[PDB]
Amino acid sequence: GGTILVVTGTGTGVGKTVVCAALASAARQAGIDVAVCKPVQTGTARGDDDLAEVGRLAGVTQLAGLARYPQPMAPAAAAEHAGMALPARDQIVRLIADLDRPGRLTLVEGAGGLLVELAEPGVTLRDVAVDVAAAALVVVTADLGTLNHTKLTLEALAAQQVSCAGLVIGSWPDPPGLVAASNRSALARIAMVRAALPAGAASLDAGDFAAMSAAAFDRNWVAGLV
Amino acid sequence: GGTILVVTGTGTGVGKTVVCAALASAARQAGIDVAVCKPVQTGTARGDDDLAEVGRLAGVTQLAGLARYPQPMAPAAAAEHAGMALPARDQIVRLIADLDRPGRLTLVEGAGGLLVELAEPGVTLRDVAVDVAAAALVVVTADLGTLNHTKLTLEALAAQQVSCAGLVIGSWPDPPGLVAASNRSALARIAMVRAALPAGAASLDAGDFAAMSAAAFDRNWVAGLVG
Ligand SMILES: O=C(O)Cc1ccc(C(=O)[C@@H]2CCC[C@H]2CC(=O)O)cc1
Ligand SMILES: O=C(O)Cc1ccc(C(=O)[C@@H]2CCC[C@H]2CC(=O)O)cc1
Repeated sequence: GGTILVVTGTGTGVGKTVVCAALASAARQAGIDVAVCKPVQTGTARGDDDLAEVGRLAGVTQLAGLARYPQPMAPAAAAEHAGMALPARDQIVRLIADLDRPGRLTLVEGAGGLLVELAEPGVTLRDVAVDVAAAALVVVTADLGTLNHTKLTLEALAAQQVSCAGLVIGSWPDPPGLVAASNRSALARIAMVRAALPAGAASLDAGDFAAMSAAAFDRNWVAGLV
Repeated sequence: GGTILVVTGTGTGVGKTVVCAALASAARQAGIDVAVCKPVQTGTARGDDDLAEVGRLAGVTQLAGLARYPQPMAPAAAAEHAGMALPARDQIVRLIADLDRPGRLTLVEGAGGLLVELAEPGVTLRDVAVDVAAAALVVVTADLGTLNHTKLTLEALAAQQVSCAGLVIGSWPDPPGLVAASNRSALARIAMVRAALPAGAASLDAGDFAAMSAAAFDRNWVAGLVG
C-alpha cells in the first residue's frame, strides 16, 4: 500500500476540507497521486459536498464516499432523523484500504471531530484510523479554545496509539491578532504545525488554491509523506 | 471536608460561569453552604470577573480567587503577556482545601476547557481535581461540535479517574431546533445531563435567576451533592 492519513478536526467548521484540499493539492504538485475518501458526508440538504470542494480546489479525481445525509448534524443524528443506519465499520475500512495503493496519498476526512460516530456501532474515525494503521492530521483553529480542543484531541489520539502527523490551522486570520499569534506558538509546543492556511483560502479558484497549497506546506514533509 | 466540584466546560464561552452561579443558587436554596472558587481569571483588563458574576447572579459571597491576568487569553499567554507567572499547583490546591468544609459545596470554576494549563508546568484543572478528589461537572453547549467535545472531555476525565458529575447545557434555546434537540438526546446518552439552563439566563435578575436555578436542576441531585 501507500500512506493513509485520516484528517480530523478539533470541531466543525475548522477547515478540515480546505485542509484536505490543500494537502491533496500540495502532494499532487509533488507528483504524488492523491485519493480523498469522505466516508460519511452530512449537510447535503444545504449543499455540503466536501469531496466536490476537494475536486474543485485540488483536482483530485479519486473522491470516494459511502453515505450522504441531508441534515447538517452529526452522522448518527442525521442518520437518526433520516431513519437509515450509518455505514458499517467494514465498508469504511475496506473502502479506505482499497483506495490505498503504493505511491498514493489517501486522505480520509471525518465528519466533525475525532470521536463522533461514523459507522455502526459507535465506531469513530479514531477506530478507523486504528484499523487502517493511519496517522491523524489534526485541523485546528487559531482562536480562543483551540489549545484545550487540541490537547484533548491529541490525548484521544494517543489513547488508542494513533500517531499524530501534526496540526494544520484551518484558517489563519489576517491580521493575526493577539490570541491567534499566541496560539500558533503555543500549538507548536504541542505538535508540529504543518501549515496555517490563510483565511479565505476556500474561496480561491483552483489555480490560486494550488499556489497557496504549494506555499503552505513544507515541501520535504509533503514529498516525504509517501 | 465537604463536597468539591470542579466545573469545567467543553471549551470557552460555553457557560461555565452561569452554570457555576446556577448550581450555586440551586444549592443555596437547598440550604447548602456554597463557596465558588476561580483559581485563574484571565481577561481582567476586559472586565472579566467570573466570581463577581457568580456573586451577582447567585448572591454568593464566599468567592475566592487566586491569579488574575489582564489579557483575555489562555492563562499561560495572559500570564506571559503581563510579565507574570502562573500559580503553582499547590497554590490552587491550597485555595480549594482552605474553602473545603463539611456541609459546603465548593465549586472550582476552571479557565476554558479541562486541559487548559492553569499552573506551571502543564498543570490542568483535571490534575487539580485529582489533588482535591473533586468530581468534574462538564458544561457543554447544545451546538454543532458538542458531542465530540463532550466525549473528548469525558475521556480526558476518565483517563485520570476524575469522575464525571454530569453535564450542564449552559445555553438552551426556546424553542430548540433539530440540532439542539438531537444534541440534547445524544448528550444524555453520554452522561447524566443535570440541567439545561435557558438561553440568556445571565440576563435574569437575582430572583428570576434563583427561580430559574431551582427549576433547572433536580432537587434530589442538588441535595445529594453535600452531606
Ligand atoms: O460533534 C458533534 O456533535 C457535532 C458535529 C459533528 C459533525 C458535523 C458535520 O458533519 C457537519 C454537518 C454540517 C457540516 C458538516 C461539517 C463537518 O463535517 O465537519 C457537525 C457537527
Ligand atoms: O485555547 C485554549 O484552550 C486555552 C484557553 C484558556 C483560557 C481561556 C479563557 O479563560 C477565556 C479567555 C477570555 C475569557 C475567558 C473565559 C473562560 O474562563 O474560559 C480560553 C482559552
